[PDB]
Amino acid sequence: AAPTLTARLYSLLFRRTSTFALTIAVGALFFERAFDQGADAIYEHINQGKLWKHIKHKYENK
Amino acid sequence: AKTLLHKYSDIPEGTECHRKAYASTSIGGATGLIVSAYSIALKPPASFLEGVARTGRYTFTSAAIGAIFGLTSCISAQVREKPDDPLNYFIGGCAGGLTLGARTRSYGIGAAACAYMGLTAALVKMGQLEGWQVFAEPKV
Amino acid sequence: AVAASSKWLEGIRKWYYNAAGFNKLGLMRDDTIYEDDDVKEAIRRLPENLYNDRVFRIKRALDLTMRQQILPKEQWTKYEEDKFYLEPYLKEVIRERKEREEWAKK
Amino acid sequence: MLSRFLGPRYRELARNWIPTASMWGAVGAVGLVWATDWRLILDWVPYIN
Amino acid sequence: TNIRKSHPLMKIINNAFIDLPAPSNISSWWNFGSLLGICLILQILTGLFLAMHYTSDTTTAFSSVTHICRDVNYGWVIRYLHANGASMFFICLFIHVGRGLYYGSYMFLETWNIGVVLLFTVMATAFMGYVLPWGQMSFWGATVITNLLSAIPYIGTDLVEWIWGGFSVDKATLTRFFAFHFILPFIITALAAVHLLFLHETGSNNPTGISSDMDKIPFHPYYTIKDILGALFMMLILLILVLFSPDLLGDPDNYTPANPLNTPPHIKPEWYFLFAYAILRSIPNKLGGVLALVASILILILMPMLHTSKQRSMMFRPLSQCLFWMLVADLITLTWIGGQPVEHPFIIIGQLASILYFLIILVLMPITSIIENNLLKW
Amino acid sequence: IWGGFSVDKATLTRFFAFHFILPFIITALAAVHLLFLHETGSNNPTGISSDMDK
Amino acid sequence: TSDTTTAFSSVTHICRDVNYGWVIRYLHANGASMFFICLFIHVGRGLYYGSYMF
Amino acid sequence: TDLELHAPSYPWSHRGLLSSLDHTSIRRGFQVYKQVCSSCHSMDYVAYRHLVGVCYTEEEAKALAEEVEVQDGPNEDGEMFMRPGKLSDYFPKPYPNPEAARAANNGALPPDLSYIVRARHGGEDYVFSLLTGYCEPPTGVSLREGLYFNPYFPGQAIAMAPPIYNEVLEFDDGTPATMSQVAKDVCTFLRWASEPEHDHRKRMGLKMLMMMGLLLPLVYAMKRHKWSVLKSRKLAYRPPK
Amino acid sequence: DPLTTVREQCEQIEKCIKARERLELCDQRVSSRSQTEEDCTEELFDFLHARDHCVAHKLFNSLK
Amino acid sequence: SHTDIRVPDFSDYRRAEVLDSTKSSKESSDAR
Amino acid sequence: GREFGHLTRMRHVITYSLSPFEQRAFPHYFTKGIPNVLRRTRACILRVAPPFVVFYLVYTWGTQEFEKSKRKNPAAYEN
Ligand SMILES: CCCCCCCCCCCCCCCCC[C@@H](O)O[C@H](CO[C@H](O)CCCCCCCCCCCCCCC)COP(=O)(O)OCC[N+](C)(C)C
Ligand code: HEC
Ligand code: HEM
Ligand code: HEM
Repeated sequence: AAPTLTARLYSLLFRRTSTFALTIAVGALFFERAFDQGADAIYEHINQGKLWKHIKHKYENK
Repeated sequence: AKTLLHKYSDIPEGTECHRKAYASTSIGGATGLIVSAYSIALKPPASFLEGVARTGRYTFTSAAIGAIFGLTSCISAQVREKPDDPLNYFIGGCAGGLTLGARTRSYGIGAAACAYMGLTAALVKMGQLEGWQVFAEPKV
Repeated sequence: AVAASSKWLEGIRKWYYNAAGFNKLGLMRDDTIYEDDDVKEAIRRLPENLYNDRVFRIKRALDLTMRQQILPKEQWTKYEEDKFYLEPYLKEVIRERKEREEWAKK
Repeated sequence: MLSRFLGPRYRELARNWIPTASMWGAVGAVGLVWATDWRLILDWVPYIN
Repeated sequence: TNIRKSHPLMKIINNAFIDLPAPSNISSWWNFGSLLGICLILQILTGLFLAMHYTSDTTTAFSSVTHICRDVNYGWVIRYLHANGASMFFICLFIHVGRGLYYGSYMFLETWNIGVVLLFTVMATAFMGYVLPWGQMSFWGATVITNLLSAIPYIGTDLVEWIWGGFSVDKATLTRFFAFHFILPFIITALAAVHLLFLHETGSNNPTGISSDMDKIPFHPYYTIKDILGALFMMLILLILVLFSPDLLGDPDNYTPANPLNTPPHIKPEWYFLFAYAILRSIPNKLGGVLALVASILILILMPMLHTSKQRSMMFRPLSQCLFWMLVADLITLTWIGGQPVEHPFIIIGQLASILYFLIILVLMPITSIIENNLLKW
Repeated sequence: IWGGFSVDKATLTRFFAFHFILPFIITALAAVHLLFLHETGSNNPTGISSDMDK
Repeated sequence: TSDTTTAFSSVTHICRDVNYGWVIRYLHANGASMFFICLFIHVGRGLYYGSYMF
Repeated sequence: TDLELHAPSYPWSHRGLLSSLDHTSIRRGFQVYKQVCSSCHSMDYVAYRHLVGVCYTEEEAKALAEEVEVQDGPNEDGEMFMRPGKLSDYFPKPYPNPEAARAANNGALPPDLSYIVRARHGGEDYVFSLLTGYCEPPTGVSLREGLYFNPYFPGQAIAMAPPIYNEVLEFDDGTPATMSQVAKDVCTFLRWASEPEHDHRKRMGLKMLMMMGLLLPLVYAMKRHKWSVLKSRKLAYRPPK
Repeated sequence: DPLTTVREQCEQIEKCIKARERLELCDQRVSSRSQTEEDCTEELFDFLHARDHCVAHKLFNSLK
Repeated sequence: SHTDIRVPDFSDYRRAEVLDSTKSSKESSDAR
Repeated sequence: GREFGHLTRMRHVITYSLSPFEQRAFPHYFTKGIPNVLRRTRACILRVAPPFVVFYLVYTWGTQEFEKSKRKNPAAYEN
């Protein structure tokens, strides 16, 4: 059958090791921010109200 | 003897799992000797060593069943700490079949034994809770 | 002094034969023995026709355990079938070790 | 097993090499007397102090 | 031309970690020794970052530990990693001894003995580092355990006086232990390198026990990724035991500052020593308790001579393997008996547990090995 | 390296442990240095190889 | 041993309070520059005979 | 030879393996420390640092720190005087010496707050337990006149007089001060003091689990990937004869 | 106070009552004589352990 | 000898995309 | 050395492999292993369980028994 988007994607970045390392780098850069902030907003979301960052309001900006 | 079941009867609750488990092991051993006795009686083993092989089989199996039943029951009592509801025995009931399932090396008989032995035990506990008479006195 | 009871001995040696797992891998009993240097030199004594058979069976079992999957139910060795080929070799190794020692002591 | 050492040639080696064993053992004994300041045997010899 | 075979150092690494021949049928148990090799360096750097604050003074140390747990930037992680991580070290180490004993990799005599000396070394480093944090268990524990050598009719009571550098535990004795504690691990590294160096030139053991010289297989393509996976999963064990169980691993009481004055209720020695300490309860005369204490580790040396069963291993012999599991169970016994506060039933159980702990290998194992040999013309 | 802003107890502690470990790295690299030396042979004052006269 | 506080008091602990402490610290302090007496001379001769052909 | 009473475990909000301590009960328990908890005991390991991020803005942390003032040291002469109260300052010195507390307390020094959770077996739940454990003696058991019998104390009779009582301390929050809820604020605050990094640590710990979960299957997939060649292989033996 | 309320609520259960009567019994075994040796207070412990064993699941049913 | 040797089946181990005997391997090198 | 280039005699034993890329990583990885796991299990549970169960039993044996020598004392010490 016709090559999968993954298939041509091999012929792209994977087969060449430099570009391979490159996509590893950009991939790290995205996985960092996205997963990091995901763990942020989720951890903020689960045991809600235990957080003082939402309880800053008793004492902030008068 | 009735004194032996009377021994097992004073559990109390499920405290000291070993004390109970030894008694259940005793009952299982007794029934194993009886079954072995009639089996030898009605199925003439030929060559007596084979006969003691047979009785060793049944005795050890039933004793094992009683042991594992007793201790799983009391452990469940001392863990769930419910501890009085009938289901508390049922696991052990279900467990017992598996023991029987192991010696027979068959998933089938082990599977059935799990279910029915479980339900029987559950009914027993339920009966201790309800004073079911099984052999009621003539009373009438 | 044992004689009449020997049957039952064989009746548990077989269980003992079952007790070991090598039959489940079907290997020769001789294969199991540890290779100290003298018995190694006894291995050296072996004919190639017998040697490569041993080597191949050993590699088969070595592949199995890597998969952990056991050798197939049909192929499992019988207690009779396992030729104890190494007997002359090792027994002469014993006789010779104890020989040179027997001279060494005097 | 251990019977191999139990031979007249080896017991011979014992009789031959024993005085030497006493020699070296006495040497290390004296070394204990000296380096460790083992005064208990230093006391056996008057010349000390 | 050849690059790995070019440089002689590279020649050495290629004779080893790049492509030493290895048996293929290896399981995780052999991954564990490599896991020890993993833990070691981690403790070293971790202890380095800890060594950037801790003091060996009798007075100022504990305040610096509090400097670690509260002041330092993520250093608390480091603190617990060094502690709990050492705990993990002993974890893997015990499995490893169990393996070498089980698959009979003790047949490599010299390698085995270097393993033994390495073991005593690790024990000492353990004890002294445990003395370091400087707290109630630290103090009274170190005192009590040190006292044991005084069982010697002459020299040992003198010797304790020599370690302490004074009448009692003090900045003398504490700095002493800080320094011994520091010098030993680096020794452990060299003993490790020497240990592997004995291993390479005999060939590795295999799960079968029977030689797999015919089946030797390249290291780099295969076992490297295997051990990487194994280290990553131990990293799971450790990080889950530290980020989710920060404290439980040890003995709270050290959390109290030490007082020569104030005296702790129970002074349970830290858990890896518990079986050893249990043996201190074993018999009357402190002297013989010390003798049996050292003998508990020393006894391993007898085994290669005590070994006589035709296996180089213990997997095709469930018979002797059963005695084995009786012995392991016996270790569990000495463990939990050592954990409890002292009591008479615990005393008798500890007695028979100790007698049987020696006799399984001084009586059962060799002779049953003989009858096992009789059963199949061995 | 200071461990902070000033020249402090933390910093002396740094130099302490560093000084207290670094020489072991030195003995390691030294043994490696001999390991370079081994098969290469030594040298002579003359500057001519004493390959015949070792 | 040292922090900011323990420091020179402890070095002096060596210098007097420790048994033979002056002995050791004096050996060590003069052991350094002597170690260099072996060293820069070894580097010098090394630069000289061309043993860096290795 | 007599047993200590064994405090039953209780289901505190943070004992959930995902669960974190809230800054709330820690704050109110801090109000429990601000006054009644100066009987001392101690907290000297922990300054007004740490208090900033949990509940208090910098100027408010300092504002919190001027409430009481430990001595400034001597300068160029001018020895001993009182600095107004930066957060950098520690909590008040319990006594010029502990021995003074021992004179104040029949020779039994009141322990520092900082490790009392970490050190004691049964921990924070035990500290909440002994606070509320003041049962009366049964007949026939002796007690020292200063002692106030309580089974949770190992010697059964703690020297401490029950600092807690109904309505101990009205909170600035204005929230009601039952001995129970205020004591829960106490030990919650202690557990805070006991483990300052805890709430932060759980976030790091939770994050690591996800990382480990992703890593555990993938790397395993590569092991299968490199060992597949060996697992797959077929071998044969064909004698030349 | 809701604290102790729940304490006595736990004492509603027969376990705390049987432990209560047993408490009074040993306490009077000691009260029986000034010469009495017994540490009946141990039985007070036995009372309290089951008692707070019942409090264990209920004490935080009190939370505001 | 060289004649009677043969390769036993591996299709159960093979990837589905290359599972059949007709298709190009090179077509599947990219996806695989 | 003992490296591959010169080792044990071995002859007309032959290998059949596959390129990793040509084959998927998990060939019936589930269904094949479970009976294997369970058979290994039934194989060695017989030789592993009893030390541990005997240990657990002695554990609660001494704990509960001594506990009965412990909590129960005031009646044991009599009035
Ligand atoms: C000791 C104490 C515990 C240690 C704790 C750490 C635990 C670490 C465990 C993590 C696992 C790491 C896995 C390693 C991944 C790759 C492993 C190797 O098998 O893959 C190789 C492949 O290697 C990788 O592809 C190279 C990726 C390059 C990325 C380098 C990372 C750079 C990090 C630099 C550090 C920055 C921080 C500096 C701070 C000072 C094999 O190549 P191949 O399977 O055939 O496929 C590629 C074939 N090509 C070329 C044709 C495409
Ligand atoms: C009666 C004076 C006093 C009161 C009021 C007081 N403390 Fe105490 N506290 C002590 C003393 C003294 C002890 C230990 C007495 C003993 O162990 O004999 C003690 C014991 C304790 C203990 C347990 C110590 C142990 O060994 O079990 C806790 C917890 C505790 N107090 C909490 C507090 C806290 C926090 C405060 C606020 C400082 C407080 N109580 C008020 C002086 C006091
Ligand atoms: C952390 C320090 C140690 C290291 C680095 C070390 C090397 C480890 C490692 C790496 C292995 C090789 C197997 C493997 O991991 O793949 C094993 C080599 C060996 N070690 Fe140690 N060891 C250490 C402590 C011990 C101890 C205390 C003993 C017990 C006596 C011991 C007995 C062995 C044996 C028998 C081998 C040979 C490997 C084999 O035949 O399987 N080791 N250990
Ligand atoms: C494997 C060998 C080692 C063991 C068994 C050991 C003991 C470990 C352990 C158990 C801790 C104790 C932490 C605690 O009890 O709270 C730490 C004690 C200590 N070790 Fe080592 N150590 C070892 C190697 C090192 C190395 C190489 C360093 C330095 C580079 C080091 C620096 C420390 C410090 C500072 C402590 C005391 C920490 C504290 O007070 O909690 N350790 N390490």
